[PDB]
Amino acid sequence: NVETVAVSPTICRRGGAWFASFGRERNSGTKLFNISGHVNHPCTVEEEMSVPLKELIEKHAGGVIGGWDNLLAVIPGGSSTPLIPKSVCETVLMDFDALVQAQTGLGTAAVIVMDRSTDIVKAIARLIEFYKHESCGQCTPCREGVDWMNKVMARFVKGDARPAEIDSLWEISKQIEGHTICALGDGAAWPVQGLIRHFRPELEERMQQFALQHQ
Amino acid sequence: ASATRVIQLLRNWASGRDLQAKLQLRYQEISKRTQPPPKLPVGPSHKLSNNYYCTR
Ligand code: SF4
Repeated sequence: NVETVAVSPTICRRGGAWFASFGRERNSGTKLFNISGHVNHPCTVEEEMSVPLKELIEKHAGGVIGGWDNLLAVIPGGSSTPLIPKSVCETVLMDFDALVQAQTGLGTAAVIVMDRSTDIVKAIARLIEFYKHESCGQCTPCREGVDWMNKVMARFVKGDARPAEIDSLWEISKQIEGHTICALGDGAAWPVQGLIRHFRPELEERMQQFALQHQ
Repeated sequence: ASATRVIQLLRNWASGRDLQAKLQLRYQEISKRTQPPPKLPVGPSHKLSNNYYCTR
């Protein structure tokens, strides 16, 4: 990676011990963070490795638009990392191990925040559409399954599905994950898994609204 | 049955039972030859999840 290559001369000049003095053990150094989405001051900043998420957001991004209580979910490490709700983001550290313990993973340390005034399902479906348009199509699991999940999420956004299809989509994501040539399939299955795990009531309520309004 | 009463009593006495109670020729008591459409439910393996064939 560009950052990995760029930090090496400084590591050599200042010594590895100085770089290891930052962060936690197995999580040493400093990281570049990209905060985007629903913050007052989206920005790119370099900060100590195991920084708390809320402290990072408040000190650098100016806070969440409408306050911290207005926060709904955060994508901490780019589109390939599963989302976490506000409760997890309250006391979560920004490093590999602690974010894996949160079932997310650090990824590229790209923080995408979402307040309570936005459609989480629509954003996840947009990410799945991005993965559908970016898959190379070499292997059948990624190609066919990601197209399938794109269609399923498009139906989910309108509520045109039935509640029994949420588990079917979860099983499809399980089938895609770990069975592809590269990690694009994993990076497409994970956002769906996180969205289901943390917002199944939202999907069910959307489906029932569609069911009553269409009879 | 379009049988007169005298013949009815004669056959009842000859056989020794009551025959109009149990007749051997079908009449309007049978079902209609035109029936409403059915629905025919599905089996237990028609689930959308947790339905891997290796487990059944
Ligand atoms: S998983 Fe990777 S290799 Fe397979 S089709 Fe998708 S992008 Fe291509």
